[PDB]
Amino acid sequence: VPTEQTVFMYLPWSDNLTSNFYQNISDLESVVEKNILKDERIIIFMCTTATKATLFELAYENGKSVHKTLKNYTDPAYTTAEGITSILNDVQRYSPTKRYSMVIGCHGMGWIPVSN
Amino acid sequence: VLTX
Repeated sequence: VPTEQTVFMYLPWSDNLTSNFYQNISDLESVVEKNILKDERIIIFMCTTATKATLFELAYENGKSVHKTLKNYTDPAYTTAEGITSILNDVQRYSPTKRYSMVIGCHGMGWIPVSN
Repeated sequence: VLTX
């Protein structure tokens, strides 16, 4: 019954960092293996293609890390406010906690507008 | 060598 914190790792489509993201997840799993998530959950949204994504939990069970798949997405609208809100509402439904944090992996260009 |  963890209720204190959800760490949400958000990995929208990056074109060419997908493999790097898998290694990021593997690295984070090596921490879950140490049984640190008694009051917290780790929830991950990852685009496996530009149009396909999965939401899953990293948890510690029977002395090991485990991926619990929560749902899949087809054509998620992750570049839109409504799409991001809907994903975050999914995170909250699967993981009701007092606090939330967000880890965002992708290419970055600061404040620069998409439309220039 | 690639960056993000």
